[PDB]
Amino acid sequence: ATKAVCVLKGDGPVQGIINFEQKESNGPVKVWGSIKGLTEGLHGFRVQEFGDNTAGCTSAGPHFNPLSRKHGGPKDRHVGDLGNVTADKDGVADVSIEDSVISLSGDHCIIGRTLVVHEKADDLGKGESTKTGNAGSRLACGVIGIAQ
Amino acid sequence: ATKAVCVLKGDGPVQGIINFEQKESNGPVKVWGSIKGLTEGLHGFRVQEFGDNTAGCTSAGPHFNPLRHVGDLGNVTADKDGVADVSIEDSVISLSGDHCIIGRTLVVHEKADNAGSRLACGVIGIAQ
Repeated sequence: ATKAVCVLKGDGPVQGIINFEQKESNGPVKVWGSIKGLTEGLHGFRVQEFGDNTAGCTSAGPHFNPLSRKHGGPKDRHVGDLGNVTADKDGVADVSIEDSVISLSGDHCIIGRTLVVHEKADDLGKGESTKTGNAGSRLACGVIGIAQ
Repeated sequence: ATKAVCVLKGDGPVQGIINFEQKESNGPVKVWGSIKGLTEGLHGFRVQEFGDNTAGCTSAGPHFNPLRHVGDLGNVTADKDGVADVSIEDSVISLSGDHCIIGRTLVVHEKADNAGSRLACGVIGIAQ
């Protein structure tokens, strides 16, 4: 099985570790971990095209969107649209997602790209909505790396 | 991908940006950039197997060597100011295939390529 990991870091309190696992190339990717330092409530969660962090999250580039589609929800979407995570009253968000569109191999591979958590909720393109989901600024991010 | 980039950072003052470009599949990879905050002289320059920086550079795993070893990028050289300018061509590493270094960790060592501790590291990301 292929595994990956990402350390999310920002310019404030926001930080997290997110794990990825995919049993088969054609199968779903399991995404799990936690993010702290967040405002209570919903936060956009997505993969950007580039794993360029030379300017923090500002350099992560466009949304990961190989098929040139409109922004949407994970169940609708760009390959990078992973929906929302929810933070509790202590600012801690549990991440537990199973997604069949991202991958750890092939054209939808996200290894080497940037994972980002956003300031606001991603409207899933149901609101700029069909672009960035109106999720606001990038709070923290990291490059997705190969793991064991 | 035809280009990759890595931001090196550590617990100390060592920091750098390293670029990788491979315009042709399976072709040579150009490696260039600058690393500062080092002691004057030679420092081991390597790619580690895993892009896992959950425990800083200590979680990056063994040097990349599927099965010189692929990850062994020799040395960079810091001047008296502590700056190491990098410009290398490497035909062993790659941005695809069995020798792909995307998603793995780049590291700079305390001493020459016995290399001592990992002063700084970062995950190699897709740049273009």
